Amino acid sequence: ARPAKPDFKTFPLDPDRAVKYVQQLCDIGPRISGTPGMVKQQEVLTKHFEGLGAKVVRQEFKVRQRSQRGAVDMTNLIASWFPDRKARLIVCSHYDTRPAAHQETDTQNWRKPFASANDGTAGAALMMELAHHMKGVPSNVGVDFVLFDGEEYILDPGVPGLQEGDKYFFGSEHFANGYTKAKAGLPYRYTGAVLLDLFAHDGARLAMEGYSLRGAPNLVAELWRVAGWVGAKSFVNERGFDRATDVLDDHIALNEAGIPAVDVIDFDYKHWHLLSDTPDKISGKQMVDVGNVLLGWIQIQK
Ligand SMILES: [Cl-]
Ligand SMILES: [Cl-]
Ligand SMILES: [Cl-]
Ligand SMILES: [Zn+2]
Repeated sequence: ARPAKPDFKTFPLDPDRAVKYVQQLCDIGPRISGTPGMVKQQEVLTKHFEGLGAKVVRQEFKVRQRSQRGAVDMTNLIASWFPDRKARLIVCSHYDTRPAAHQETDTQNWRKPFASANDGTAGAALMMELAHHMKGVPSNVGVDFVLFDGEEYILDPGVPGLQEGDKYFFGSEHFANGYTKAKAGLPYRYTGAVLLDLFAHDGARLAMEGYSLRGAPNLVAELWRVAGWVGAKSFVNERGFDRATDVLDDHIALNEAGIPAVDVIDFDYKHWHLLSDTPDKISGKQMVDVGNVLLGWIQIQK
């Protein structure tokens, strides 16, 4: 041997394989909280992550959704990489699917299966792709892939203005509360989290929403800086979306627990909560770009 910007590289993420994982998860059928499709998804993901070197842990809990009396079983899944680390990052996504495509204006269409391809599913699929590479990634931080159950187990969507409807965010609230309770006894701390939501469509506009900006200014700066360096053109230095300036999502509970957390989202996704939110709406190149931004963010941590 002889001797030969923060140091990081892109990885050979496979865009076709990433889309195939979206298709595979959607081919389960709906993965509504508390259903056999969700159980099947958990098995698929657990086997995939373990086979690529991650340690997989379940966070099992029960809740009562507002419109129901029965309890629903919920399970967050955590696939952990690099255990011997005092600082850990989170890459997260929900993975339950909404019971109905509630943006359909013909309510008969609320009785049809909602595939939710770009909504939770694509984040899980990007984690499946990233898992092929993680054991080859140099990282000064731990990395936990966290899949939240029960983000939108919405059986009653309410009436806009008149009724709030069902509750969101069971899984992220459970995870964040568990961290708050355990933190003083843990040998690590979570120093940042990136939530992936509505991010994988062709030409996505991944803009800056307010809870992310307020909760995690340096995380936003690092992620968008990495995006500039890797050429991920979807990450734009602009505020908000047509649909909303500030977006409630799974990152709220994380920020409230003191974990800076950014939502990587295009809330103007045109197939949001429509039956047309299907795997053909996913861009493999967009998935690869977001994956490379996440891996660059991981690698630049001191
Ligand atoms: Cl390690
Ligand atoms: Cl909706
Ligand atoms: Cl920050
Ligand atoms: Zn949704």
